[PDB]
Amino acid sequence: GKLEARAALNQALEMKRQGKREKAQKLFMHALKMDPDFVDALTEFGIFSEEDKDIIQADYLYTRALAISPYHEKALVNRDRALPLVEEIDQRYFSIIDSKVKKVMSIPKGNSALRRVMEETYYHHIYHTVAIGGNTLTLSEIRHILETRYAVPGKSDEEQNEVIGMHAAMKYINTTLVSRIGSVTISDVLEIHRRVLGYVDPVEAGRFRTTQVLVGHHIPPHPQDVEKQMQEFVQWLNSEEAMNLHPVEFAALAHYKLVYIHPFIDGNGRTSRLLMNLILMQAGYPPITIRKEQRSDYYHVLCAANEGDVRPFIRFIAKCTETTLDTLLFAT
Amino acid sequence: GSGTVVGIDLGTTYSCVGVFKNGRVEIIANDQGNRITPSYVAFTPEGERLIGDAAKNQLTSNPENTVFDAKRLIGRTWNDPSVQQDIKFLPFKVVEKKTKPYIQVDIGGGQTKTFAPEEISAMVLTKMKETAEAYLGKKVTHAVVTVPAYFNDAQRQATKDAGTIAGLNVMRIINEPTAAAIAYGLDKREGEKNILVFDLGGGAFDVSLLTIDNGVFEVVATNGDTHLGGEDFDQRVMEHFIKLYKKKTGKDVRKDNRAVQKLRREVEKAKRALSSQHQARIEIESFYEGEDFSETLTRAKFEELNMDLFRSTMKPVQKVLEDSDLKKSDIDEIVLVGGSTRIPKIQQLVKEFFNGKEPSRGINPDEAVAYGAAVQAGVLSGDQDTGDLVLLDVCPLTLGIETVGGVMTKLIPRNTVVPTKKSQIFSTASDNQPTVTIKVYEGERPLTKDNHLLGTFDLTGIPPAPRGVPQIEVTFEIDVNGILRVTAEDKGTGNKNKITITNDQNRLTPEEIERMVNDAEKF
Ligand SMILES: Nc1ncnc2c1ncn2[C@@H]1O[C@H](COP(=O)(O)OP(=O)(O)NP(=O)(O)O)[C@@H](O)[C@H]1O
Ligand SMILES: *CC(=O)NCCc1cn([C@@H]2O[C@H](COP(*)(=O)O)[C@@H](O)[C@H]2O)nn1
Ligand SMILES: [Mg+2]
Ligand SMILES: [Mg+2]
Repeated sequence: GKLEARAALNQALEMKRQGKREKAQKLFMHALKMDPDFVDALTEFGIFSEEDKDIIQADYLYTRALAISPYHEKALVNRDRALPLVEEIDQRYFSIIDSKVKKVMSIPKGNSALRRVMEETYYHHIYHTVAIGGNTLTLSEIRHILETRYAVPGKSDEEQNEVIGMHAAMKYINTTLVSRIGSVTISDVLEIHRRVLGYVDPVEAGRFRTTQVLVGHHIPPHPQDVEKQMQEFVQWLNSEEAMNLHPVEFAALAHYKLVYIHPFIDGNGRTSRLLMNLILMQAGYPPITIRKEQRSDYYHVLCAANEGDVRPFIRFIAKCTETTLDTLLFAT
Repeated sequence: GSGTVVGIDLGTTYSCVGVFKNGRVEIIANDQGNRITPSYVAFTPEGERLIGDAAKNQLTSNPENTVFDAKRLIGRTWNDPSVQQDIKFLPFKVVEKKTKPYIQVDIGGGQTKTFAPEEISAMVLTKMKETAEAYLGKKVTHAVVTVPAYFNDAQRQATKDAGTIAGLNVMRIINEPTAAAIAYGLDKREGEKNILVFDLGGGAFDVSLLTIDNGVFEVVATNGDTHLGGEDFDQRVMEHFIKLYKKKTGKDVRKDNRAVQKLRREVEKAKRALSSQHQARIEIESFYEGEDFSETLTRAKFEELNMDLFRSTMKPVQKVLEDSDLKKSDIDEIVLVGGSTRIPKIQQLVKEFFNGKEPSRGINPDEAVAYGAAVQAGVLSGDQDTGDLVLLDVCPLTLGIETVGGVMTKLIPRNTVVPTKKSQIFSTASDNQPTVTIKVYEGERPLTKDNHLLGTFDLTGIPPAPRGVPQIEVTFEIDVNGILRVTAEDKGTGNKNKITITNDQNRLTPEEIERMVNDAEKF
């Protein structure tokens, strides 16, 4: 009941005054469980979170209270104070990424440690990018198909056609588009999807969808507007506004925007993740890995971006970038 | 509006109603001036329905049409080993209906009606409702009803159904030790204290460890037995004198309901005396075939017949300390509640468990649960003299899913603060599979064969797709009442398809409950 929520909020504030923050945390949580729309509890919980310097959580609670009460004064004031702090937190984390990416590229490429890790990381990227969608092929089975050109008995042809399609897509990007000085065109995007879905679906591979499909509760553009939306997308690519963006933020936005457009029947996620790393590789960054285990988190930040806030998605891509940089620096 | 919300202790053997009104909590006495009413229902051969003191006072002369201890049958199935074992020990007829134990009695005139266990408890709650209505001078529509802390999902839902049939909006089912803790902290504002509540009554047993703090009640760990109490203590004394009477006279009074129930009443009376005396006499004239019964029950003999049960009450105290990662020195006060805690041997075992620490005295152990239910009832009604009472109660049982191999995969662990939500992705095993079946279990054992089955749910409406492709997110929410609600939703992209869930719990449907409500309104 909602009457019980006010009591839990009063005790939460009472326990905060006495320094019993762990108990106040539970009482704040219980208040919001009794009334998820408790404007006072949402606002006071944000103040509580901001005291622990968790400004990202505080801004979420403030915004959640303002969606219910758009003119609530205490939430409006505290959200304004928290907004520069959130930007500083995101800029600080980007600076930590730049400290690690300049350290991994400082060593010469001829090092046997880097080249050995980069070689086995390639099959890791093929493994994680298909297994995050449901592919059951193991890493050793994936390496077996690509290196020996022998099929694996007991494994479906579709899962093997995905791996081989991804291998042809990465080899095309790594040897034609990464070091290319020119801009990115629509024909490049169609050529990557032709490689990705070429062996799974030779009919739809390399062409946009002509029908309006749905992506959950997310509505992609109409089919007659896809090509216009794609032309405006690649126009946002190679743009001075995008170059001024941080490489991680630029590669993350291009990832989501391509998923947002959803130009193909299938292979939209695989194509967007390839475009993400092509951008990172062009900026000197190593290709990052969105691990198979992060499937649910990958869906959550995508769903959060489809519902107004793409910053949790950018932070997710950033955390994936730091994770692969830490494993690269682990070789030394 | 909600009117005046009352607090009702719906016990296995004894019920009690109280209200928080005019800045204080009061226990309300019934029409016979008694602060506590037995959970008894009887039907006279003349056609008169009796509830409470009158129903119990005629048990000996009408044992077949006298219903009691229905709390040991609510929320259970016909194949329950506890149910089948209790049939041999209850003088009234219990038949199977919809795989559930139903009570069949004679209501006079040769006509026999069959009542669900929820309908029997509804009559007891009705007597408690009318007791408060006669005191307040107005109709009572809302209430807070107590349940044992270790009640499972089916037992909790059945108790709420009993209140629905009694014409009550059960605003909250409150666990007994939590209610007892409220009664302990009503007059105290002493900061953070660790309390161990020992609830041993007529039919159930609960042990909870709570962290109290000026109106905040935080249950850290709970554990007990819903089928362990004073009724089992009386049966040990009953079975002792039945064998003794067979040894002296050669008669087997086992099949005589009138003789056995006479012995049960006098055994329960002698047990109460042995809490303050060392010897008690049991006299029953015309006990069997005109032969009188005359024996003496010693406290030492009563403790001897129940020493295994008395010692077993220490295991839940050990489990709540292990789960809470607390030692005996961390407990600030010990609170004994329930009628069976008046037994000197019980108080001795609890005291010796805690190295001689004296329990906290002051609250009547018979009424402590009823006091806290009334205080919580006053809180839910918005009473100007209740305070910011907040209950952070937990679930007693671990909710899990039966995976391949009969493995108990934990979803919501025990002692998890309620309300709580838990979501998990489920998929299909075969191509174009339209239905996925999930089996939920309650218990702490590693294999689901040893745990209690909560229910089997089926997720229908899945569109044709290859195996592993569907992504159904099933959410398991335990509400503030401790009752589970299962929902499913598609999470894959494309057309969001509705996932309908059906279960085999075979509980009382709303159409069956409305029939029982109208059958109760005809009185
Ligand atoms: N002085 C006493 N000595 C021993 N046993 C007693 C005494 N007074 C009451 N009892 C027993 O205590 C029980 C009633 O206590 P109570 O706490 O109301 O249990 P309850 O009503 O059945 N609630 P519950 O058992 O949790 O469902 C009965 O079994 C009584 O026989
Ligand atoms: C809450 C919410 O927005 N959920 C949807 C999240 C989401 C997922 N995608 C991408 O779409 C493809 C699959 O699309 P289906 O219509 O076939 C997949 O790559 C997935 O990552 N976009 N938004
Ligand atoms: Mg009782
Ligand atoms: Mg009890």
